[PDB]
Amino acid sequence: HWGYGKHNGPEHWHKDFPIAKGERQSPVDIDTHTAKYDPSLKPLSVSYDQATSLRILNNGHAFNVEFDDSQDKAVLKGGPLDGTYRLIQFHFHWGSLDGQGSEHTVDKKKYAAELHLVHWNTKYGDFGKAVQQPDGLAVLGIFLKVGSAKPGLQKVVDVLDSIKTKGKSADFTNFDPRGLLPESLDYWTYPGSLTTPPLLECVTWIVLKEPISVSSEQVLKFRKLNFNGEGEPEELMVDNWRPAQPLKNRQIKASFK
Ligand SMILES: [Zn+2]
Repeated sequence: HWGYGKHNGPEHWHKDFPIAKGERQSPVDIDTHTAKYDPSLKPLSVSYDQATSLRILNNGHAFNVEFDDSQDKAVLKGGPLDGTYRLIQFHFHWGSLDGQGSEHTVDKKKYAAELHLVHWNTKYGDFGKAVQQPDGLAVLGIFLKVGSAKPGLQKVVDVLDSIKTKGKSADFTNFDPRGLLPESLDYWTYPGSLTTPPLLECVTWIVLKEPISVSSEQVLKFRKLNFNGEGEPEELMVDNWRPAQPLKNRQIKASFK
């Protein structure tokens, strides 16, 4: 019964998921001055031209746009990664106000929201096996600021009315995730975890330096979603973010000077 409320939020998760207090938890604050430039880091290869979106789902903590990951259709490679990671889903974390919502922070600065494009390492055969491995997942994190609209986001915003409550899904074919990427692929990278239970320490995080901008109307639509099921008391889906966790024995690396 975990969530983001006063009684079941991030500070409680450790009781069911003791790894919450582990050595490689996410998100973290990215201290830009102490991140180390690593000239051996390769450019990222984001290959989304053949992506096949299938569906959008309200799972009670966020909404997931899911992809066909039964073939190498939309993959991430390069950067800090060895091998090929397949896109399975993306989702967002966002705030009740424009000054909070991101999970990662940059020099303690919070963004309005954060996009997570979740990929799994094909050497493990499926997502459920991958999350059990220290190099199982690669998550591309992209910050959202409020400003101009993002045209490439609008098709997501428009279907949200159909998935207002927990457990609702809708067909969501022919969505191109390239429309959510900033111009630059400069990034920070560190080893971490899923930011929701089960909090498994299986993620190579790749956090892009450059945010995307979305409009006030687009983020407002995110905030009209519900954490609850239809016919249950209405609780707006807002502030579905975990705060920064201790860095512990980790160094954040930068692809750029
Ligand atoms: Zn996430």
